[PDB]
Amino acid sequence: TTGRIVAVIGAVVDVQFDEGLPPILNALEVQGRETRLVLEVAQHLGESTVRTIAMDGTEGLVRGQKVLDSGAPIRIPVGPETLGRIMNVIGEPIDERGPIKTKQFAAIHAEAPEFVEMSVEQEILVTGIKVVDLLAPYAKGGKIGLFGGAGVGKTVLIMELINNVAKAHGGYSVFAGVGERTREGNDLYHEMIESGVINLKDATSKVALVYGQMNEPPGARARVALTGLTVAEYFRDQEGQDVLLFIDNIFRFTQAGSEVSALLGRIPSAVGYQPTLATDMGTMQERITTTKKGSITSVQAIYVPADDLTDPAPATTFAHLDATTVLSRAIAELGIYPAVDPLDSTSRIMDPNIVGSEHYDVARGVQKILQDYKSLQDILSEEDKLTVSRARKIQRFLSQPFQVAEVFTGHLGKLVPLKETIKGFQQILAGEYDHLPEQAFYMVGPIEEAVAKADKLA
Amino acid sequence: TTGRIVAVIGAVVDVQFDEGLPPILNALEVQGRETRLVLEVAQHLGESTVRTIAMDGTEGLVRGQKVLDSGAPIRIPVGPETLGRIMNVIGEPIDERGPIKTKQFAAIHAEAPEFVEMSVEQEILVTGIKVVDLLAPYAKGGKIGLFGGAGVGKTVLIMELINNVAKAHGGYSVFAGVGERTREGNDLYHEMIESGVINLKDATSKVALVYGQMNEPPGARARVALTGLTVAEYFRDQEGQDVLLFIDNIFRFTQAGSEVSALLGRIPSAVGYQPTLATDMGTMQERITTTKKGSITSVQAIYVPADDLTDPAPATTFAHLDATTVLSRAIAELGIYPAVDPLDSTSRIMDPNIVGSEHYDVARGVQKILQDYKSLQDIIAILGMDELSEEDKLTVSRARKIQRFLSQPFQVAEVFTGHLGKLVPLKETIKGFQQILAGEYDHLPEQAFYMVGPIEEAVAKADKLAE
Amino acid sequence: DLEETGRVLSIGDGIARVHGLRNVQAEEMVEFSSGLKGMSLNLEPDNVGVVVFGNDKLIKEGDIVKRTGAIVDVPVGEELLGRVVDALGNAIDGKGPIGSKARRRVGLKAPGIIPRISVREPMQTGIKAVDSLVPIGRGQRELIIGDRQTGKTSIAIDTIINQKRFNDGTDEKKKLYCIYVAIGQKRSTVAQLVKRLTDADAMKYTIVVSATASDAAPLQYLAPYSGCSMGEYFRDNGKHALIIYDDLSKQAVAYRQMSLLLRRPPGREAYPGDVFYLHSRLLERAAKMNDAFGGGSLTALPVIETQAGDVSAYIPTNVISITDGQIFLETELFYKGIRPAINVGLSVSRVGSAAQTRAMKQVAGTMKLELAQYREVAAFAQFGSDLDAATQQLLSRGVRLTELLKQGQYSPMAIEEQVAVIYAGVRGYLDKLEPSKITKFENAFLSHVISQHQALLGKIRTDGKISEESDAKLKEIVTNFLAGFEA
Ligand SMILES: Nc1ncnc2c1ncn2[C@@H]1O[C@H](COP(=O)(O)OP(=O)(O)NP(=O)(O)O)[C@@H](O)[C@H]1O
Ligand SMILES: Nc1ncnc2c1ncn2[C@@H]1O[C@H](COP(=O)(O)OP(=O)(O)NP(=O)(O)O)[C@@H](O)[C@H]1O
Ligand SMILES: [Mg+2]
Ligand SMILES: [Mg+2]
Repeated sequence: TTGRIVAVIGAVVDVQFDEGLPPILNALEVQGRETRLVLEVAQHLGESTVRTIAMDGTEGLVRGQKVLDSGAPIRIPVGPETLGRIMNVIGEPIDERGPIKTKQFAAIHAEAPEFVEMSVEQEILVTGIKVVDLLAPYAKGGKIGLFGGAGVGKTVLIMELINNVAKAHGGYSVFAGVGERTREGNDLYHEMIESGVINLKDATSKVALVYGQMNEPPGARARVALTGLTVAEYFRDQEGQDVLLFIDNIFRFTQAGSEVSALLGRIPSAVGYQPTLATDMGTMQERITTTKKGSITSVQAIYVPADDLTDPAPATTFAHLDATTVLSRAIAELGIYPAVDPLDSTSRIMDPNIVGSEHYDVARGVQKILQDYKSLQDILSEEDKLTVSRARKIQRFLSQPFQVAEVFTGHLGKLVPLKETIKGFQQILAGEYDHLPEQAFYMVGPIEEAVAKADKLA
Repeated sequence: TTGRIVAVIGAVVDVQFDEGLPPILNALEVQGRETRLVLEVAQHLGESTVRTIAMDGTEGLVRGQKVLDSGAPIRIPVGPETLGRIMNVIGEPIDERGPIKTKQFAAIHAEAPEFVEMSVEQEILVTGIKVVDLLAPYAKGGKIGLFGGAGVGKTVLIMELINNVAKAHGGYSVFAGVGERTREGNDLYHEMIESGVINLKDATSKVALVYGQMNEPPGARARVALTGLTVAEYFRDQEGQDVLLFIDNIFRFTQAGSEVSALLGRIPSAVGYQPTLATDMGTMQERITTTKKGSITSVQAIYVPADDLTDPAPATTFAHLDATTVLSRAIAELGIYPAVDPLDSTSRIMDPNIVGSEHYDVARGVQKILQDYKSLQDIIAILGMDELSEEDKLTVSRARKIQRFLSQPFQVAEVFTGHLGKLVPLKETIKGFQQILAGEYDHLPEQAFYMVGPIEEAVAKADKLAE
Repeated sequence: DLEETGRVLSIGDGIARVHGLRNVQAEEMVEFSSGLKGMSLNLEPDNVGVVVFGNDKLIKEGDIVKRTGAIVDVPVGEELLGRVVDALGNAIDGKGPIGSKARRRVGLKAPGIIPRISVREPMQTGIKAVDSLVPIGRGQRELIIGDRQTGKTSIAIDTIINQKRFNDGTDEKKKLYCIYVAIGQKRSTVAQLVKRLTDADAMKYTIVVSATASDAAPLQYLAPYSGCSMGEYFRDNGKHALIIYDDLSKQAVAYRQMSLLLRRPPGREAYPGDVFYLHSRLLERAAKMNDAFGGGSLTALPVIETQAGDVSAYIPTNVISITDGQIFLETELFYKGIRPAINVGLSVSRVGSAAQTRAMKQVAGTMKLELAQYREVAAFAQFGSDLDAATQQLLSRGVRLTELLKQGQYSPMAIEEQVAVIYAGVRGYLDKLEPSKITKFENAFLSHVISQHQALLGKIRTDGKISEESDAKLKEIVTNFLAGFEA
C-alpha cells in the first residue's frame, strides 16, 4: 500500500499508512523524486505510523509526500553479474556502466545459518602467502582482523588475497567499503583494474564491489556491510563456494550503528555506543561462517579508538575474530613485503589438532627463533651464532613477490602451496641452507627459488 | 499593556498577556512590590504566555500578580554622571548618594559593531609586571583575559593592573563586578575614594562602577555584565576617549545562564551548560571591543571551574581574546606569585615585528628553558640530578632561577607577601632575563631571584643571604 | 492559507515553532514578517521547527511565516576574489555589491567515484615540514589539528601566501585560488587576518567567508558549505581552489545548539547522531577531477581544535577519520622551540609521494627515515653519553634535521629553497654545528643563496633535482659558509 510522510527530522522520516503497515526492516520507496530514496522501517510508533531511517539525503521532502511499501527489506542484485561491478547499499550500479543484469535478487536482512547448518570442520583457508599460512593461517568461515593501513601495502595484500583464493580455490571475493572515502574508493577500483582482479572487457572479474561512502547518511553506512554480505551469501549458498568477504572497515560499521541508534532516540550505552552494540555486531558477524554448502571467510580492517583495545567497539569485535594480520611499518621499513609482523599476527587454528603436527612445530620453531633473534639483538657462542644467521634468512623467506605487484615491480609473483611453505622454513630450522647466503632468501616463492637465486649470486 | 504572573519557579517567571505580547528582551515591571522588580522576556511559550528571568528575588510573588510591559529592554543611565557612582543591573544607584542625575539612557541589549568598524592597530601596553610584559604583553585597546581556578590570583592581578595602568589613566574607566564578592566591591570603592580616582564632592571622578555580586539571583548575574559594558559603550562612542573596562568575573555571566537553563526548558549540552553558551557569549563579547570610533582596553577575569581549562565556559572564552594570562594552582602552591603559567599565556603582539627581535628572542628563550626543564623534572625525580650532563643541569639551575625571577611582589599584595610592591620597567625585565639566560648569574643562589623587582635586587639579595 | 504560510506558535533561543506551512520542504528557507529568514529543519505532524537567521527579538507568537520559493544559494565567481563576505555571500567589507553573474546552491552532493582521478599535483604550502613529510596534493583533504594557540591558522595563512608566486606566474595550471572560511571567530581577529593577507598581496586571489561569534548559529552552520560552493565553481571550470575551514569545531558547536534546541536526541558530548554526516558531506566535496571533467580540483584544509590534546574526542575523531591525513600540532613542541609545532611522527598524509615533485622526493625520503630512526633513540639524547658511535650518530643527525624543520612565519619557501636546506642536513654538512645555531645558520644561508646563487637555485628547479654539478656547488657554498658562520 501507499503511505504518507508525516515527519522529517534529518535522516529520520515518519510515514503513516491507512491499510497494512510495513513490517520493521521493510524497504519503502519515496515517490516524486529525481533519484531513488529508500527508507528502512525501524519502529512501529503506534497510530498506523512507522519510523524509518533514510538511505540518502532527505532535503526537499514534504509532509504528505507518497511512500510505497515494497513488501520486503532492501533487495539487491546477486549473482555472477555483480563481479567487477560497484553497487551501493540499495544495489544500484554506481560505476556508470549500466544495469547489473542478474537473474536473482536477494534481501539484505537474512538470518544467520541455523545450528543444524553449522560445519564442525575446522579447516584452513590456504592463501598461498607464506607469512599468513605458516604463522597466522586463515580459517574457512573465520574472521580475520586486519591491522594497519597507510604505506604498509594493505590494498596490494587485499588484491593478492582476492587473486590467490580465486586461483587456488575457485572462490570469488566481495569488497564492502563501509564508510568509504570517495577518493580511496576511486583509487581502489582503478588499482583493481590494473592488477587484473577486475576486468572491464570480459566476465573474468574476481570481486564485487559494494561502497557505502562517508558522505551518505547513517542508515546507508550501517546497512552497506549487509549488502556486501548478501552478495557473498549468493556465492556460498547457491554456488557452493568458499567466499572471501572484505569489510573495510569494521569500526565504521559500529560507528554508523551508533549514529543510527542516536537518531532513533535510543539512550546511549557506555562510552556513547549504541545499547545494541553486541547484537548489531552479532547478527552481521554470525552470517560469516562455514555451512554445509560452503563458507564465507572475512578479512576485516579494524580501527582501534584511542589505541584502547578495551574500548567497547574493538572489544566486541574481537569476540568474533579467529585470526589477526598485523601490517607493520617497522617490517615495511626493513623492506620485507608483505609487511606482516610474524610475531604480532596470531591465529586460533595454530593448534596441532587443527593444523599439522609438522605445521605447528615449524611455526612454533619459526616463532621461537625470531623471538630469540630479538633477544640476542641486545648482546655470541657457536650455538647462538648459528641461530642468528638462520633467523635472518627466515625473516627474508617470509617475504614474497605478489602477482598483483607484477606490473609495478616487474618481478614475477608467487603463489606458494601450504606444504612448500612449511618444508622451506623447516629446512632452515634444520640448517640445510647454512652454507647458502642471506640475500638469496629475499623475495622468492618456494625454497627452490632461493637456491636458484644463490646460484645467480656466484 | 498588562499581564499576570501564571508561574514562579526560582528566578523564572511565566506571565500571560490578554492583548499585546511583549517582545523577547523587553523589560517588564512587577506591580505591588516594595522595590522595583524587573522581568526580562526570554521566550514566547505560546498561548499568549511569555517566560521571563527576574532581575531580583522572586519571594513574595503570587500567581495573578499584575505585570506591566515597559515597551523596551532594560534601560540604564549613561554619560558623565555615572562616574564616581555605583549602579546595579537595572541602573539604580546603590551608593546611597541619591539619583543618577543623568538625562541620557541606554538599553543594555545592543548590536555588536560590524566588521567594517574594526581597528587593526596594536601597540604594547606596559604593565610593569615582569611575566606579562616579557612573555605575553597586553595591547592598548585590545582584549585581555585573566584565567584561573578559585583562589589562584585573578582579582589580585586585576587590582594590580588597576593600580599600575588605571590610576594614571587620562580617560575613563568602568569596573563591572559580576557575580563576585560584595566585600571586594566595598574594598575597591573605598580604595578609589582614597586614591582620588572617585571623588565624592566634585566632578573629577574617572571610574564608573556597576555591581551585581554573588548575593544576587541568577537573572541579575546574567545581565549585570551587559549593564557595565553599556556604560563603557557610551564612553567609547559618545565621548570618544580611551576607555578601560575591567570585568570581574565574566564567567559569572555564563554560569548565571546555566543556573536558569533547565527551567527555560532546554536539554543540557556537555557539563551541564546551556546549548546556547557560545552564541550567548558571542553576542556579549563582540560588543566588548575597540572600534574606529573609540578604544576600549578590556581586562576580564575568567573563572575556571574545577581548575579545568577545557571546561566549556573558559574554553569558549579564549577565541575572544588578544592576550591571555593563564594562572595555575600548581604554580601558586609553590609560592610563585603572580601564579602565571609561562607556558600557557599568549599574546597577538608577541611577534618579532611588533615587540622587536630582542624582546621576542628572550621571551622564546625563557619559554624554551622552562619547557625543557618541565619535560626533565619527572625523569630526574626518579633517576636523580646526578645522571644529567653539566649542560642539562646548567639549564635546570637556570630554569629554576628564571621561574623565581618571574615572581614579583605586588603593591596590592603587600598584606599577603610581607614585601613592598615592585613595578619593573620593560627594558629592565628584558635585560634581567637576558642576563640569566646568558649564564651571568650562574654563581648566585636560586633564592636571590625569588620575590624581587629588578635584577639588581636579586644581586643585592644574594649578598644579604650570605651574611 | 496554511499550505504556503503559517503562524508562530512559540519562539525562543533561535527556534520558531510554526503552525501550518503544510507544503514546506525539509531544509527550505522561509521568511518571517520582520524580514528574518529561517530554515525548516524539523517537519513534525503539528509544527515546523524553524531555525532563526538573526535576533529572535524580531519574532513574536502569531507572526506570519511564508514560503517564497527561496533557494539557499550564494554568489559564485571571480568577482568574490579580494572580497570579505558573510555566510550568505553578502559583502561585509564596505566596498559595495558583489559583481556576481553566477550563483550556486550551498547544499550539493559531492562528485561520486567515476568523475575523479587520483591526486597527483602538488599543493605547495611552502612550509618545509609539511611539503617534505606531510605532502598535500590538489583535491586532498588534510586536517590541521591541535589545541588552542598551537599555530593552526598560521599554517593555513602561510599556505595562502605561498600561492602568490604561482598566481603571479604564467603557468595557468599551477595557479591556486584561495577561500578562507572563518567560523565563530571574533570580528577583530578576522580583521587582523585580512590585514595580514592584504599586506602580503594575497587578497587578490582569496575570498574570505566570515560567520563570526555574534552571528546566529545557522549562519555559522552554513558558512563552510557556502565557502565550499564558491570553491566548487573553480573545481568544475578546470581551475584549482584551496579552502580552509577555520574551524569545524566551532561549526559543530553551532549545529549542536540548533539540534539540542530542536530537541533532537543528544549523544556523546551532547552532539547529535548526524554530526559526522555534517562534516563528511562537506569534506567529500573537495575532489580532484579527471580530464574528462576538466581536471580541476578543490583542496580542503579543515581546522579542528582539540582540548588538552585529546585527538580522540568526538569531533576530532570524526574529522580525523574523514580526511586523507592530519597535521598534528602540540603545545610542548611549540614552547620547546619547534615552530611550526608539527609532530612529524604522528602526522600523516595517505596521498604521500604522489603529491611531491621529483626534487622534493629525492631528499624527503631520506629525512623521513633518519628522523624515524632518531625517534626510536631520542629518549636518551641527554642520557646517552656512553653508548656506541652508531646510536650517537643517529642522535647527532636527528637533532640537526629537527632544527631544519623549524620555520618563521609569513615567509613560505619555494621548493628549490626547501630542498637546498634539507640537502645540507641529510648529506651531513651540519653534523658538527651546534644545534642551537642552526636556525640562525639557515636564515643567513638562505639569504646568501637567494641573493647571490640564483643560478644554482634556478638549476635545481630547471633540472627538477640536485644534480652532481649542483651537489658540487652546494658542497662548496655550505662548507665554506659554515666555517665563517661558526667563527
Ligand atoms: N600576586 C599575589 N601575591 C601574593 N599572594 C597572592 C597573589 N595573588 C593571590 N594571592 C593569594 O591568593 C589569594 C587569592 O587570590 P585572588 O586574586 O583573590 O583569587 P581569584 O583567582 O580571584 N579566586 P576566585 O575569585 O575565588 O575565583 C589572595 O587573597 C592571596 O592570599
Ligand atoms: N611558524 C611560526 N613561528 C613562530 N611563531 C608562530 C608560528 N606559527 C604561529 N606562530 C605564533 O603562534 C601564535 C598562535 O598561532 P595561531 O596561528 O593563532 O594558532 P591557532 O591554534 O590558530 N590559535 P587560536 O585559533 O587563537 O586558538 C601566534 O601568535 C603566532 O604568531
Ligand atoms: Mg576573584
Ligand atoms: Mg586560529
